[PDB]
Amino acid sequence: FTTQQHVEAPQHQIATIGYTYIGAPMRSSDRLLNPLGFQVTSYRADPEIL
Amino acid sequence: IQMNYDTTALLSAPAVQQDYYKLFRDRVLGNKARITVRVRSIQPNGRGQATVR
Repeated sequence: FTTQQHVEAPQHQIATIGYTYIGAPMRSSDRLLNPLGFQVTSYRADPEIL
Repeated sequence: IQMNYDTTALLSAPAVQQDYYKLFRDRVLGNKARITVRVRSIQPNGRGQATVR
């Protein structure tokens, strides 16, 4: 993916995502955002060297 | 290459040093062709482990 600040030159980055799913949540405020239960268990993102 | 060769060995476990030594490139590239290498990005991922692009 890429990212930019508003304009500064855009940067390139790569994320590594460890993940699972915890099933449907049991609150209206959660199910209307993440019904599938997606969950990141590990996350890192480093600059891409072009 | 003599410095890069010795440096690589200096920064390698004997198992790794042997893998490296075996690559000798001295006849294929010799003094007819050369290899240029540049690293774009390195990101560590754990306990003695990293990814180099």
